[PDB]
Amino acid sequence: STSQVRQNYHQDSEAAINRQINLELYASYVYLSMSYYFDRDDVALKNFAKYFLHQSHEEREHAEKLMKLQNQRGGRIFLQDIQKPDEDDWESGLNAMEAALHLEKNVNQSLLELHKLATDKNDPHLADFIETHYLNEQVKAIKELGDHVTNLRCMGAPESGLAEYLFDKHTLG
Amino acid sequence: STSQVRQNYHQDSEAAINRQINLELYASYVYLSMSYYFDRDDVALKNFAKYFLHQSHEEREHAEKLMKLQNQRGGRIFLQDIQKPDEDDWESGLNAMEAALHLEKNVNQSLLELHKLATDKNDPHLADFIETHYLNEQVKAIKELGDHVTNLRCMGAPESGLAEYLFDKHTLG
Amino acid sequence: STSQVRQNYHQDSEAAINRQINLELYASYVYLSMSYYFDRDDVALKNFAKYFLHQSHEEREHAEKLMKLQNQRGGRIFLQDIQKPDEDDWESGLNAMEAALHLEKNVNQSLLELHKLATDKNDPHLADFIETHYLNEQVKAIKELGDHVTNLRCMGAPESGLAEYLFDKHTLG
Amino acid sequence: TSQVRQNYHQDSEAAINRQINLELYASYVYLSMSYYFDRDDVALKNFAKYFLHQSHEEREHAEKLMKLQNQRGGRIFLQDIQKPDEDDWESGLNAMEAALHLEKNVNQSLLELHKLATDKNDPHLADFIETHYLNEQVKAIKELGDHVTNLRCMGAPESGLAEYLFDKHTLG
Amino acid sequence: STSQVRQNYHQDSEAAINRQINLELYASYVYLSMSYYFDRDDVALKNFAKYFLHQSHEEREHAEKLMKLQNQRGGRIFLQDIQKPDEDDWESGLNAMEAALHLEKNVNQSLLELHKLATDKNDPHLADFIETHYLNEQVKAIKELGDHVTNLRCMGAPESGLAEYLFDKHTLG
Amino acid sequence: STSQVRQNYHQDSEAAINRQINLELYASYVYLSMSYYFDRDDVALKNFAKYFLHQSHEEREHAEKLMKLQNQRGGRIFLQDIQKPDEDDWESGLNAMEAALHLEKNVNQSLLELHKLATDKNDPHLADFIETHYLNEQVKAIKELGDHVTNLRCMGAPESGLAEYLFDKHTLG
Ligand SMILES: [Ca+2]
Ligand SMILES: [Ca+2]
Ligand SMILES: [Ca+2]
Ligand SMILES: [Ca+2]
Ligand SMILES: [Ca+2]
Ligand SMILES: [Ca+2]
Ligand SMILES: [Ca+2]
Ligand SMILES: [Ca+2]
Ligand SMILES: [Ca+2]
Ligand SMILES: [Ca+2]
Ligand SMILES: [Ca+2]
Ligand SMILES: [Ca+2]
Ligand SMILES: [Fe+3]
Ligand SMILES: [Fe+3]
Ligand SMILES: [Fe+3]
Ligand SMILES: [Fe+3]
Ligand SMILES: [Fe+3]
Ligand SMILES: [Fe+3]
Ligand SMILES: [Fe+3]
Ligand SMILES: [Fe+3]
Ligand SMILES: [Fe+3]
Ligand SMILES: [Fe+3]
Ligand SMILES: [Fe+3]
Ligand SMILES: [Fe+3]
Ligand SMILES: [Fe+3]
Ligand SMILES: [Fe+3]
Ligand SMILES: [Fe+3]
Repeated sequence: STSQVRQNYHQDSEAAINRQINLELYASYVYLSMSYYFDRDDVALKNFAKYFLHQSHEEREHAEKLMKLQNQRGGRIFLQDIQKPDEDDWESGLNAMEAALHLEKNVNQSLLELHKLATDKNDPHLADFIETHYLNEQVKAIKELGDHVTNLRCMGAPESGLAEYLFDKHTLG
Repeated sequence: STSQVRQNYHQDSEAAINRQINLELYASYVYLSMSYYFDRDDVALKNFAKYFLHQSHEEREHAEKLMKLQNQRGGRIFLQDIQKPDEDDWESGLNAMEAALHLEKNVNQSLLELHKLATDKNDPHLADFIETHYLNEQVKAIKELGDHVTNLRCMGAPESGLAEYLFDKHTLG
Repeated sequence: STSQVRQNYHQDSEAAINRQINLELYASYVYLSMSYYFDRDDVALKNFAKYFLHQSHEEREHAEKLMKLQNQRGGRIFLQDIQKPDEDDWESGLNAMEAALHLEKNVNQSLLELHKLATDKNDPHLADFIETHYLNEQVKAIKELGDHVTNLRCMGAPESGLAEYLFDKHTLG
Repeated sequence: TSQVRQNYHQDSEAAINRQINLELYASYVYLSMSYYFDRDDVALKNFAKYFLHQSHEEREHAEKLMKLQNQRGGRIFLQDIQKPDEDDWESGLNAMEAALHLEKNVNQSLLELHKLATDKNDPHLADFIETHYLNEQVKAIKELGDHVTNLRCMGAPESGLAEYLFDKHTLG
Repeated sequence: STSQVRQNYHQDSEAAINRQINLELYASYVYLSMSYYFDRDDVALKNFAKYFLHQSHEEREHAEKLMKLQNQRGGRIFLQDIQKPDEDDWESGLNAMEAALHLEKNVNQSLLELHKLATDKNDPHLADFIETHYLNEQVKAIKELGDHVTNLRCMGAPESGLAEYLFDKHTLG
Repeated sequence: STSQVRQNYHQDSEAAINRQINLELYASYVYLSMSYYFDRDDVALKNFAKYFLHQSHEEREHAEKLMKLQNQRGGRIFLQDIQKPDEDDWESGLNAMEAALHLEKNVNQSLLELHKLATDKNDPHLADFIETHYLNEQVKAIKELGDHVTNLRCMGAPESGLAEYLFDKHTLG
């Protein structure tokens, strides 16, 4: 049928929102895996672990906000499998930060594609939602992950375990 | 290799814990889907939605506790895909409660199998963990879902939309 | 007809839980008898009376908790007559403490048989309920009753009314 | 005989022991009703709470009667507490009706006790019954009649919505 | 003999409890020796010293709790010499942490044997006591000590005295 | 050897300090044994038990203070076995107090020998340490234990169990 509330909401937008919901859930899963990688007795960097757990919970929050948006505009939510991450072992704190930066840039690219779709379908409410609740957050996350990678490399990671210990204490602690 | 902390932790227990982690994540996903089903403009039962969102967040919490346990005993976490739920449309509040009761009983059965495995491998710490943090919680959840189903049927749901409206207000609100 | 919530709960366990409910109600009745025995004008030991009244209300709470457990697991409560205590006159403070020690040890033996039955039926939830709420409380109750009996004997009870008076004041006061 | 006994007939002592057993019986009945409404296939929480409160109240009444027996120098003799007549209380309305009938029976026993007290010229016992039991019983009977009337008027027990709404709005 | 409170308490259990009392006292002695080793003017790692002193006092508390248990169940405490630790010089913070992990795992193995004994003698109160107050505490202590050993090796200890200095400041501080 | 902080600290003094450390640990063990003797269900004098447990912990504190002293002066701690007490059964409160007075006087004799040693080696810091933290404490403890023995004998202990009961309530309580 058609929703009593639906207005100026193109089916391509609805579909892209379902895709973005799955993507946010996937990012949440990736962050959860990294978090509990740093909780291992043979890794044992508890501030890395908590930083990535916080990222996980925020990604789940963004997915729930996209679901709420979908219901707000009168589209229908269709969920798909959440794929396991591409690694079970994240090697080191610097490698985890680099993978997280890569993930965030890929999510940002998919968000930019969704904003271009909203613009092409003349959906100003969807474009504004994407701008206010996602684009700047993505820019901030990417700047922060770049900062962390820069510091970890400059400190001598991943060769120097002292570097990751001290960065876990003084930046992430 | 072998963990410096591992002691009396059988590989079958480690594997069953990885399976249980996936199962808890799956239950979290099921509850999230039901929650946002009741947020639809054509369903619009906001206390059903929030009840199931709370269940979702608690299931994710239990999954994270199982991951922490796995790392505590010196096993290694291996994550798998989180399968999408078996339905996208949950029909009604009573049907959602019935499906949730079914889900909870299946999870309880898998937890009882894990406790029998801990007992058969003479792992008293694992059995006690399962007892203190899971079994009674499962019994309580199942009793509560049975209560809710009983009330919703006695009120005349799902034929009576007034019944689900008033139950959403007075029990779940 | 099978309850919608029943899972891994044996007929024998349900029957034994009904039996234990009746046993706890009986213990509450026995302690109530003892309490108001020490309230008599020709005994007049107010702190013995209060001690046994407190025990009686505690036993009632235990009975109600077992009734709650029975309903949680999907069993059906069936109550029986609460038999009157074996005495109307409890003779002395020392004799009442000794009778309470005997009663508590018999209730403990019943609980141990109940835990054995839960274990033989592979019911970890029921066994953990027993351990958590009853076993240690019984052990401490028995230890305290033994302490009281020892002190009363050492002081010269029951031949010395001065001893029972001073014990009622300084230990139970 | 007790050093405190004065103007306390044997028949009064026996009637008080009977009343102690009766109050304990009512406490048992209310406990059974309470946990009937805690079953997963009934699941009316405020009915359960209400009847549990009544059960504890009747236990308090029994203990007060035992205290009176000791105060007047009589001797307490306990008997078996008979199990309630039902294990399954059918519905909220049926349970309220059974509670009304039970309270009326208990009130009749208390009135016989009071008449016995005045027959034996025991003004202290008659006043004890008046002060602590008669008005409490009349108020309980009135409240239970109110509950029955409202449940019937709402469509109980045929309407499950009626019992659910009464449980929420009156007993909650 | 035979205590007035004794019930379902096997003589093998009483003996094993006496052994475990001595074991906990010995661990408290080992920890006290480590603590004051790090108090030496030629070692002078004050947070290492405090950490091991705290562990010493907690092991003393576990011993006293086992003695309370023994009296509770009606067994009779029989004490034995507390053997001096196997070393006087503990070499370094990393070596002390490694020795502590070894000791904790040996104590855990003995606790697991005691739990197996309790289970084999159908003593659910003793088994539950062991599960409640010792098993999870020992798993947590082993995980923490493993974490510390991992971090110290990672920072370059013991070849790097700066590593132990910084670990004492930032993790044990 | 020879510490960087060592000054005016004779090897005989270092050895005597190690002996005194072991002596204080032994007294702490004797007091712990007395304490839990009075915790038995067939003794059950709870304030006697608390009194002796407090003494146990204070003797442990004296031992730790001597170890701190040893490290302060540049000596090296060498620990020895803590011998089990000479009894397992302490008979009565009066007999325990008498044994405690005997032990305290023996410890005081050793402390006086240590002070004579410090004086003979012209070590005013060690002599002043002994005077400040041990001599008056030992005189006070001996006076108190003598007071308690006098009062217990006076009340008719040990032939009067009422005497020990009342002394536990009114003096140790
Ligand atoms: Ca896949
Ligand atoms: Ca792959
Ligand atoms: Ca790969
Ligand atoms: Ca815009
Ligand atoms: Ca799939
Ligand atoms: Ca499907
Ligand atoms: Ca389907
Ligand atoms: Ca267990
Ligand atoms: Ca009047
Ligand atoms: Ca009047
Ligand atoms: Ca347990
Ligand atoms: Ca001086
Ligand atoms: Fe995101
Ligand atoms: Fe992001
Ligand atoms: Fe769960
Ligand atoms: Fe659950
Ligand atoms: Fe009980
Ligand atoms: Fe009890
Ligand atoms: Fe009444
Ligand atoms: Fe009444
Ligand atoms: Fe309403
Ligand atoms: Fe320990
Ligand atoms: Fe330990
Ligand atoms: Fe420990
Ligand atoms: Fe001392
Ligand atoms: Fe001393
Ligand atoms: Fe002293």
